[PDB]
Amino acid sequence: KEWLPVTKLGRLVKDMKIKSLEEIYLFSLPIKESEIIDFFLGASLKDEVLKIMPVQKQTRAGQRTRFKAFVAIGDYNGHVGLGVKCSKEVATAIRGAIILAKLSIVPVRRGYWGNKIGKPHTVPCKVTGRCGSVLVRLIPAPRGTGIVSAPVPKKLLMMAGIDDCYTSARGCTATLGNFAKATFDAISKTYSYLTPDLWKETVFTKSPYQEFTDHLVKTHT
Amino acid sequence: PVARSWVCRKTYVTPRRPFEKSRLDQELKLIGEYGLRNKREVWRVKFTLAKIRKAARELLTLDEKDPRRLFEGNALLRRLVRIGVLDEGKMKLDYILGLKIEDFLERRLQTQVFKLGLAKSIHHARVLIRQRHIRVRKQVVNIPSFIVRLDSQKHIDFSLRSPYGGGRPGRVKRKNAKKGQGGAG
Amino acid sequence: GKCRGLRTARKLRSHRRDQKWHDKQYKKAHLGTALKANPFGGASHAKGIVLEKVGVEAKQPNSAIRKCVRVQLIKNGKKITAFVPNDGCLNFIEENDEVLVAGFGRKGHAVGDIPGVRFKVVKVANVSLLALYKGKKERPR
Amino acid sequence: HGSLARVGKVRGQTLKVAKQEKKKKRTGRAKRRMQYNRRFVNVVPTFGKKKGPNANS
RNA sequence: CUUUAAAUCCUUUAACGAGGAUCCAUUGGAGGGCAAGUCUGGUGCCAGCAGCCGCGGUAAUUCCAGCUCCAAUAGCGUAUA
Repeated sequence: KEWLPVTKLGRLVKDMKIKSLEEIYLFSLPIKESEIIDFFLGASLKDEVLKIMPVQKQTRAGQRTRFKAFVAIGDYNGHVGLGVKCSKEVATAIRGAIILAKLSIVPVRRGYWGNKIGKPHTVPCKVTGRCGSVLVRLIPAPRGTGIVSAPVPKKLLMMAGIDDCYTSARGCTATLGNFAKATFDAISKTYSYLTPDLWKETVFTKSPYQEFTDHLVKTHT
Repeated sequence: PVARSWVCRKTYVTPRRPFEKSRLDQELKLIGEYGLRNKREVWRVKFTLAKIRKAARELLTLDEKDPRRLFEGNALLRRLVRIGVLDEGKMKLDYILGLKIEDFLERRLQTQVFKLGLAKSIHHARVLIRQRHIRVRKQVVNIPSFIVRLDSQKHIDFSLRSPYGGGRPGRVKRKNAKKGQGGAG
Repeated sequence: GKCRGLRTARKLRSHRRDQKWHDKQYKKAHLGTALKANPFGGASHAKGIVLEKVGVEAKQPNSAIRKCVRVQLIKNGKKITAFVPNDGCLNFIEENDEVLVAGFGRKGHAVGDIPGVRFKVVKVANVSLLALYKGKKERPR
Repeated sequence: HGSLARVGKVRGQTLKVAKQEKKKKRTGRAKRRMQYNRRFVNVVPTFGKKKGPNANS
């Protein structure tokens, strides 16, 4: 129940010297503890189980089955996530999928459509994703038109925060796991696209490792 | 060869998805907190909002400093000003896309009479409009789907022959009085 | 496509016409042979008369002898088998009755566990089977 | 039994029960509102195992 | 009273005109898509349901009947291009 940090990231964030996970995303640090995100984010984080998939092995003495789960994670303002788990017990698969969804968390930088006023509500460009036969495409949309898609992109994007997006799919979209991973890859490639506002030469701030190595070397070896 | 019209158009559209809990619960909340009768009214308001949004998209996809774009631009802007949805702060072309179902469902006569405090309940307001009591500009309206404009908002009052705001009493009071006078003697 | 130019229209027109003609549903829906083989001839309903009542057996997985009516048409005289919709309505139909025969839902194809028969009966003796099943009217003899 | 080609057996032998009384509805105005407040306001479906409004447990 | 070649249709004003407002609101479904009971009785691969998968072999969440539920609601269901 009680958190005991074992990695350096958890010890530094429980040492109260890291403000947000934004600089973690600048330095692209791997996340290995799920409760660090619990330390950052408040009560705006909920879970939503997608579909329990009954896959099975087969042995000499009959066939043996185990349950494969999915879950969607991500607050309304900012980051998203996804987790896949498969185990014997459905409840342990649910908790494992929740933990793995807390591990893999990426943000999306929303853009505008044409004129710019207020806050961003749509994707900045036309981005695609594919991890199989699925060729899913994101299209920028005007303000307030609502997302239209298959309704599992609808629940994923309402978990995301992008309320205005057109979609286009191609292939065998009956398989939920491949299609969900493909739209996850499409929504995760938002930061991996060069933009005209970002051509200013980046500054290199001092790393938290570079300042707190002397603190961590006396904290935990 | 007859002097006929033959001009008919649809007003409500059916969604492609037959059954889904989200939009059904949303329109159910709209009917429950607005006192509509069926899905036809909310579908009609959604269709009018879709037509306005399509016209706005057709205006924004044109180029700036075009006379037609400016023409239906300030035409549509002044019409939404005259209905009483927008205000005097935001009269720009980029504020028309942020309108919701609430913005057009607020201007219904039933909701306006319920918010005016001249009735008790939302269904009571709907039937009180339906029972031919409340007039606008010395003209009675029995239809609850009356879009109230912004200028004609202080002209809502009971009619001259409405018994609730002065006039001849209806059937029930005179029948009760006649029955009491008959039973007294 | 493959050919891309300015003055490239005839070859692509011929390719579109040939590859549309090689479709199966388009060939079924745009040749007079399928319309000639259709007993209805594009008609939604077609009345007929009853000459016998023979019930056809079921298919391989399930076993239930479902009863059927053979109806001779009036516009063509072809002997086509119909199928009673509800349960116990074979007493409502007799020999040489005024029946109305329509399709079943698969665009003129065999449906379900009944082999060969593709049609059904919606009205017998100028009244529907629904009114006789719910007991709303009475069949006049 | 005996004669296999006999139709209407399940309705030929059955039990016949007459109808009952009937209340007043709201013609769908507050009927679906009662649906809302007896389906989602009072009880909620459990996350993992659903609970319908007609689930007579 | 008005409209109308004269009527009828609408509106207006008289007199009547509802307490279970009997002055009674119908159509297909309730295993999945597809919203909605492992409710209660009946025959138990027979009779049937089902556009697809299938459901029926002596406790059927699908068949036949009563209550409850679910969708549009003066509208709803089926076939054909």
